[PDB]
Amino acid sequence: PVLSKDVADIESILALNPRTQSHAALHSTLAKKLDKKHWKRNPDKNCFHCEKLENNFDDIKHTTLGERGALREAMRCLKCADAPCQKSCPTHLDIKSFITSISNKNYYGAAKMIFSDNPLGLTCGMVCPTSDLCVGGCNLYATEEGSINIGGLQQFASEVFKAMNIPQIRNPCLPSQEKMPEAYSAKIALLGAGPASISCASFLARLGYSDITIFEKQEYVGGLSTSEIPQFRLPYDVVNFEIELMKDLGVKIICGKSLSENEITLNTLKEEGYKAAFIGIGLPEPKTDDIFQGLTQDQGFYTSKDFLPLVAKSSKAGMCACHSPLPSIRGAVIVLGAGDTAFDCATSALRCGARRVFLVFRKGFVNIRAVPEEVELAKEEKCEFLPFLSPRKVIVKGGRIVAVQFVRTEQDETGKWNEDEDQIVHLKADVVISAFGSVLRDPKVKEALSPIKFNRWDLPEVDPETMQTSEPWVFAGGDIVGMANTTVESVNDGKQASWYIHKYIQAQYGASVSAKPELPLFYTPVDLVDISVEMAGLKFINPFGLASAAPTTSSSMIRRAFEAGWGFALTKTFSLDKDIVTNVSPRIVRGTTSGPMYGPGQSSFLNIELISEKTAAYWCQSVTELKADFPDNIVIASIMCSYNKNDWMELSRKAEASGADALELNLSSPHGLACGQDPELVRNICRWVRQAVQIPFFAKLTPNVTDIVSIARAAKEGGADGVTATNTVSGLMGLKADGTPWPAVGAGKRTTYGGVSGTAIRPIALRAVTTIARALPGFPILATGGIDSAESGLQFLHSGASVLQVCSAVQNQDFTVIQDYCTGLKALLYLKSIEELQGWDGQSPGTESHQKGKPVPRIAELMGKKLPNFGPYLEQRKKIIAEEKMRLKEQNAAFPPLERKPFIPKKPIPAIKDVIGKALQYLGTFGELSNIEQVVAVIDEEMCINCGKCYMTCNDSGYQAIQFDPETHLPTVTDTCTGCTLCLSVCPIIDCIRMVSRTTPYEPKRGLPL
Amino acid sequence: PVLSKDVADIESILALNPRTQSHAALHSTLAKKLDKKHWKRNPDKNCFHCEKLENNFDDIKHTTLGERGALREAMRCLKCADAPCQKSCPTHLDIKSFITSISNKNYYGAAKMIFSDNPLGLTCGMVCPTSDLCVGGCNLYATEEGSINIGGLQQFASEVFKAMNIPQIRNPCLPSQEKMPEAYSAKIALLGAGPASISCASFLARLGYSDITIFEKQEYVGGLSTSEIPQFRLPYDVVNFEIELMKDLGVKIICGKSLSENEITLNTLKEEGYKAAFIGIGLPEPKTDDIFQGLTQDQGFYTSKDFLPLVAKSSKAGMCACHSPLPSIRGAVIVLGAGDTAFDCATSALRCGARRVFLVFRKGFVNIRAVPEEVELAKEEKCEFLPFLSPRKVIVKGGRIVAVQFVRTEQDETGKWNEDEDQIVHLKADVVISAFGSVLRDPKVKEALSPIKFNRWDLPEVDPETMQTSEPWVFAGGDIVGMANTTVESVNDGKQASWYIHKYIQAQYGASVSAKPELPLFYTPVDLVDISVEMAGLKFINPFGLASAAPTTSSSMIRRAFEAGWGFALTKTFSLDKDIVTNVSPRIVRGTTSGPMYGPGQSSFLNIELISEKTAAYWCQSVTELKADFPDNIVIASIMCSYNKNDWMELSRKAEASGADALELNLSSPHGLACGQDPELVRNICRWVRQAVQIPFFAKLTPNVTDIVSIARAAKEGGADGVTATNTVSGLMGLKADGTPWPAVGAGKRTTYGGVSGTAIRPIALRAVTTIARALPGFPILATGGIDSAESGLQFLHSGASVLQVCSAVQNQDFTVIQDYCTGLKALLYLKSIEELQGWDGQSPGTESHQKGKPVPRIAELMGKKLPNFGPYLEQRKKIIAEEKMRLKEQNAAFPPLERKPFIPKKPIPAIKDVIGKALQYLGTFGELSNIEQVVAVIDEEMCINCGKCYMTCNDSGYQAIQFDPETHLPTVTDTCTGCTLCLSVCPIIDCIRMVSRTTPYEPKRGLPLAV
Ligand SMILES: Cc1c[nH]c(=O)[nH]c1=O
Ligand code: SF4
Ligand code: SF4
Repeated sequence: PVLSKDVADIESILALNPRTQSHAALHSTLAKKLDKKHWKRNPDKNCFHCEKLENNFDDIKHTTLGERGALREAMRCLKCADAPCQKSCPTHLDIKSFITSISNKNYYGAAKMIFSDNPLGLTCGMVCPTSDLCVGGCNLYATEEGSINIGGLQQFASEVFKAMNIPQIRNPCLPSQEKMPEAYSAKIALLGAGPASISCASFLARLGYSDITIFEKQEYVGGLSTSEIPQFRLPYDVVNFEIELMKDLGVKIICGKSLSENEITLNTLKEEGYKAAFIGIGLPEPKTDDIFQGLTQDQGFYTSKDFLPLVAKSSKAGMCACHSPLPSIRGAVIVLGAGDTAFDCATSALRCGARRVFLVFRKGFVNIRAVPEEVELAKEEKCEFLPFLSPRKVIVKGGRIVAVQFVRTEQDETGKWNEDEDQIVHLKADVVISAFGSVLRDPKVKEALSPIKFNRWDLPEVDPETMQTSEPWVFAGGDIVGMANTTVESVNDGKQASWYIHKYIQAQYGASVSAKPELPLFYTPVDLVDISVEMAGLKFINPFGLASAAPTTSSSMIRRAFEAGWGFALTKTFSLDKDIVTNVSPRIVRGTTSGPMYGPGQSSFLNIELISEKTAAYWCQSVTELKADFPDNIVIASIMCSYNKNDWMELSRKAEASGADALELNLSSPHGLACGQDPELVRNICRWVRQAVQIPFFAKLTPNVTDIVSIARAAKEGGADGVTATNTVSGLMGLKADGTPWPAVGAGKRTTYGGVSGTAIRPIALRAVTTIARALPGFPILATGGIDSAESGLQFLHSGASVLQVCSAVQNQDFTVIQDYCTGLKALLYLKSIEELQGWDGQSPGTESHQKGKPVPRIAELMGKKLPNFGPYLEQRKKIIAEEKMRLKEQNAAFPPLERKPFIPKKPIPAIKDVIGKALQYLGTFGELSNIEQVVAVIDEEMCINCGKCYMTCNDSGYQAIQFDPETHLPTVTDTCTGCTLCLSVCPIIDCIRMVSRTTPYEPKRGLPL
Repeated sequence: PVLSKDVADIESILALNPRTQSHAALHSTLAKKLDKKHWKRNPDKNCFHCEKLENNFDDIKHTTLGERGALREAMRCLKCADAPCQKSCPTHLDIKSFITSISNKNYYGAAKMIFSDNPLGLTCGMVCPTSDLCVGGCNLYATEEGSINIGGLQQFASEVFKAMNIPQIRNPCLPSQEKMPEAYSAKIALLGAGPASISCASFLARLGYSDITIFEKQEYVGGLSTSEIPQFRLPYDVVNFEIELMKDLGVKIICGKSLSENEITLNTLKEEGYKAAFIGIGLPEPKTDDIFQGLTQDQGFYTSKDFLPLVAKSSKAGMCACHSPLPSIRGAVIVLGAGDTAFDCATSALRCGARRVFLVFRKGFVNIRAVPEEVELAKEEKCEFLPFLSPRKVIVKGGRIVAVQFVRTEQDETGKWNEDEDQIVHLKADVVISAFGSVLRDPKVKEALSPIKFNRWDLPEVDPETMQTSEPWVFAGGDIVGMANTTVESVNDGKQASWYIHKYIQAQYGASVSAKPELPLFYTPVDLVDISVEMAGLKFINPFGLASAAPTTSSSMIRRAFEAGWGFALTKTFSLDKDIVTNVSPRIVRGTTSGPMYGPGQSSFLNIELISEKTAAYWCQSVTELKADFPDNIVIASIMCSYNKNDWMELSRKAEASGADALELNLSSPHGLACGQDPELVRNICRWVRQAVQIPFFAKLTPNVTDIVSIARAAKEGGADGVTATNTVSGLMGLKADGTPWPAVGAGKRTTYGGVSGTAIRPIALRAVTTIARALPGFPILATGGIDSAESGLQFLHSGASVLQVCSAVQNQDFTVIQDYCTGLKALLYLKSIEELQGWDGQSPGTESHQKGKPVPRIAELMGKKLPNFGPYLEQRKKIIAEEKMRLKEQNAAFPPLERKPFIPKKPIPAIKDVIGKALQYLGTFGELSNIEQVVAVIDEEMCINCGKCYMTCNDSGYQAIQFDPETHLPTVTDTCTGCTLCLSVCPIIDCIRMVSRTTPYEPKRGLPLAV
């Protein structure tokens, strides 16, 4: 047969494989119109009717992210200095830091940083109107691809943290409860269990107050987050999670207790001995219109205050166990108002079975004050919008509303809004919902706030800096104060109040507080994990250090690095005065190793830098100063001489006399040209230094060697106490199209070979560390080469390194990445002790079936029926889903536990010393690998996005083993798979393709039998 | 002094540098409300009134891309098989291939593929309502980050090609014009110079027809693209560009000639010997309403057909011989209708000075015709929308409009639309613009189409597959046929018609055509550039070939690669039968070298794969079959033995006997551990093979050696005819958090050291090629290691290699990348002959000041004033720009553009042999680098997006040399800069930072004085 031709059945599998075209393609406009419908993914501008949404409370947020999407978006963020997104966030979240943690896979560190400044971090990630807050300030707005999805990232890290089931702990910087001053046992009352009080109580408990009680009028907690924000934007279990974290600090909540005249008043709290009160009761009553007087729910009239709590009670499992069914709202629905409460009423009405929804507002579209992302949800669900209409009469016939009569409104040219009595609209409707906003009007409630001063709007007056009312022991915040519009601003109000309540209370007990406000951070048992390590007789407080590189150009930067938390630092390599060098410029350039991607996260750098231009005297004095001021931070002096015994002994003695904890010998000196490339040269250098000094020293090995183990062995034979693996990889980063290099020095555009650093050399450095650790068990290794996160650092520890040197990751960012690395490592260690989470990969949950970060409903009639998410298949999916939601109307939904129990560590948290070298057991020669335990690829069709990359890779780089369906664009791996794993490697969807154990007989294809 | 302590002035420059916090931050809600306005970038939802737009015709497209953004978005595209975006494109653009070209920086290749299927490719990139076309089918809709911006990428690549000023050429496959059959001289008439006829005429010219004339009624060309689509969505210079490309093919345009009775008719056309006619006149008349009868423009009434041409003549230089100012549209404007014409009327009325615009339509929001992107332009410019209103009466007082009276509409229970005579609106207005659509009404024009049949819709009937009317010689397409709603569908109508006009004409001359339509592609002189190369006596038709690797697992795969265009291929390395191997699985994994980015563009792979599992008999028979069928494609047999003279001589002789053009010796065999790591072993292996075979052979070198030049030298000394540099780099690609590796093999989850391939190892391979080329001048080198584009291929050729082997870029994609590589290399070479383009870097234009890929205005009052693009500074920028637009109305603004004259090569096009090794002159030792020719960084404040990364990097990795302003977030480089170049290397904006010569003395910072 013709071996080099595909037989017919492979020709058939290859039918959809890309081919070179030699001609333009002919397809009539009519045929194209018909075919368009088959592939359509997005809304059709020509479908006018609502999708069926009755009883469908699935998440409709455009911002929700899965891990794949969050990692992409977090790597996109520029992680800006003095970031305007944080300036534009009411709780001042350090967005740069938490997004850096997500990009580094440290979801715990991101959550800790979110919740440190916002105790409702998850709620706010889901609901913040970010376009009017943090995202409206984002610098990447100035790029075509646009601002960062900050809320979605916040939601994602916070959801992973919620899944970790880790409790909040008492501020570990506090003395124990019995040694707290009496002031902290002051009885504190908060009124209302909404965002403002939850935040205030949280921060007060962080400060150490131990007698905090929130009194809540209703039988549910969470305020509007629970009672009115729809489940399809804010799942109730988020609210319950955040309140659980609060209760970990000891805050008490008492339901069914009202601030009201014959119940709780400021006076009775005072006589009962309460020392401070926070008023966070919001705006409890609807804004009304006299034309609706006497209308009842039975006739079809609701305020938002009637309607949204009814829908919440039906759709939130355990919010209020008592449920009526979804209100019977079939028919045309009129929603009055253009604030964001109106838009939630409209989309909720659709879930009650509304036939059509009209939002009617009395001004124009330009005057809508709802945030665009709220408006877009009602728009895409095909609500109708009627501007310039003010209601006048509700027509009732047969006990039911049948119509509303409006008059047209208009502006003149003084901005006056007029009502034109001769211009009317008679709009038929079965249900009317007024969403004119909320007010405080209950006389018995206001009476209970006596004698605090109220303003013009009958709201309590506060000092906007302190949140104090006219009574110095009574504070107020959130909606009740009429400043905040949002959850995050209400949270911030309680935060702001908490510091001045603390000041007020301490003053009352005769104590002062800091003039600079100091609210504590958020803490969990993860933060107690010990990440110190001992190596070569040295104690490192954590295993992360600055490599000898641009970030250690000056000793003043090492100082700032130690202040930021770095465990150790190398000096820039320095030499004797006779060997002083002079740098050229340009000399450090971005890598081309991952294509024309600019900005954050460069995959490599190339440098043609030399050793330090600063003198040995500068560095030796600097080491003495640094060791004097930072005795617990390890300082390693990096030094270089030529192949000269007196020089190496002189310089190493000088660095030792300066107080360096250890030395690092830079073996890049030219004497095959480098000393580090010759085992005899390295051994001799190491013996010279070993004779000269008593302190530990480490040989820094170059990777540009045939056998790096032979260099490490020679260092160890010469008396080195360990090795640093590795320096940069020799390379040429690239050429412009005219042939000139980059970096190019001088008018001559000259260059020389540089060293490549960063994540592109990580595989080379990992291989070096592992080969050395296996060949020389127990020999200390300092790892360097592409370390940029706690989890990549843990790879090097697992590979045999004891400490972790960093350069490029700081060049890509700044010194504060150390806080990410330390919290990330603590979390990775803590999680190794949790039985319930062993299916995770470090901080990453097991990947569930998902599309656009939202889980695929587990319905029998969707599973395996070959329905991709486009065209007529997508309309069939929607119908199936819609039918299951109708069918679910009739059945009991379970309750979550009254409140969850955290996962308990089942062994002591591993120390760094427990993880070093643990991966070496899996390494071996090729002959130690089983060639009979083979795998094949299998594709989860529910996660596939139909791109055919697996198919193209298997076709032109594999075994032509995948069928790609010409109608559904769904791939199927067949029995000719050889498990090469290329299709998984190129698939855009994490864990859509999985390698599973091959169940069928596996025969190597020999082409022609031997 | 305390050396390790910042002095007060550095502490000051570091004031905004990030620091670890130990406490939560206290900021009042009121203080936050106040500060939010200082940083605000996007629109403020509390603003009910947007800046003056009078006389502002700057581009408002949200999809426009500069090079930085285009490269990022083109890299995001999955470049899908059988792609649904292409299915959803009416012209069937090969979107996968043109976006692949952009991502590889091959903008010529992208434009060629675009214009091959769509002669109005730049117009369409600008105006296609993609959410209802290609982008509506995009698979990345299923991701949170969403669908690809296909139209912007199409626009970007087409704009670059436009800037190259390269002409279209006559289809180079055709015989010379004198040898063309007489049928191709048939007189062809096209009526109307819009998208439909321009397309049809272009494709007919590609087919070889030499006598094509477009008769256009007006004194301007381009149809609605020119007369109505606003300049702030479609610049007229795009239309002029596409028509000049068509004129390159010899198509003739005659303006001021109408299809109409007593002028051009089908009868007069027939009588004058025209053999085919294409009707592309569009819908020339407005759809009218009786309530507007007698209303004239000076009372304030316009149809869209009156108003939009007025704005266009007044905003498009070069359109029209007469210049004119904008219409005087002051006061409140009512636009009637909700198709996209209405939305262009709304936004255009704002450019004319309207105080207020009302879009009033007779159905609801759910019924708006317009694509959402068109609607959003009006919405964001603060137009008001009034639904459910039907006009009933215009109120005229004092001889002009003062109001329009509407009645409310509603849809009855079934679905029919009623009018509520008693529910009225009296809406004050000064100007009314009806946008009810367009029709063909003129009886003089209809009568000139006698006797073709018309349908119910009063429009010419056509076979929708052929575009033929009832008259066999008359075709029609575009708006006139009533199917197309868009520019791209009208272009497609003309493209569809052109094949069947060709069939009809040929048959009239007694000739047949293929039953399979074969429209030619789009060609320029770039396509004639020769990219062949001779090396070691072998002739390569192009320098790109498949490395010995997974893409050459099977010889059937090589066959398909040669069919796709690949110049050469390696067999997977094979051996004698005694040495047969068996692979494990998993064995090839994605790289972690650039982070958790999945899908296209993996920066590396790692493999633990062995040599081929297929027998030497399979491979030798396959080489014979491949060389029999593909004699012009070079086939190199890659072979491996242990260190054994008889084995190497036997295996190389067997491969020679099978007809391999050459051999490649795989030196990975363990005898360091591998043969290729020892010069003496390599020299002996090459000696053995040289004694065994007469064909050329190449030693494949490993980069995992201290000194690769010594191995290369040993191979040369042993008799090798060249070297392949390099194989994969030894590595481990990483572990899971529980410590298990990936790949993980068997129950024990075991692994071994693997080989790293792909762009991550390109610096290593480039070093090896350059260092061998300098040590061994003229010794042939085959490069492998991260080659994934003509641009990167050219780097290796400049570095001394003659041919270019590829693996990982095909693993990342498929075999068709060869077409991108060849057109890319042709364009790179061609552009070296063009003096006018000396300042480009290859295919990249010199970067100019832009924000969001839109050029920043050149206004003295803006530049140097430290106005960044946010907060109150942005507001001041908008007021300055708006005041400058008022001044361009009130001054001498009118000069049509310089008409294009294509750049002419002013030196020979370099051949491959001319560029090989040209970079080597710039390489040397560090001691050859000047230390007086120092540089400093300087920042272009107009391109800065205020992220402060330059500042952070200089602070914590540099010399604390950048001031970062706390109010404007603008950076300034001070004189302490050392030119290290890190700030440029991390800046997200291409060429915002540039390194320039030091003007002041360069003093090395030494910390303490030297002392002796
Ligand atoms: C001195 C020196 C400069 N640059 C590097 O990458 N490594 C070194 O050791
Ligand atoms: S021509 Fe239009 S529809 Fe086709 S790919 Fe380009 S933008 Fe999309
Ligand atoms: S890195 Fe670039 S964009 Fe960012 S502040 Fe510096 S110059 Fe501006």
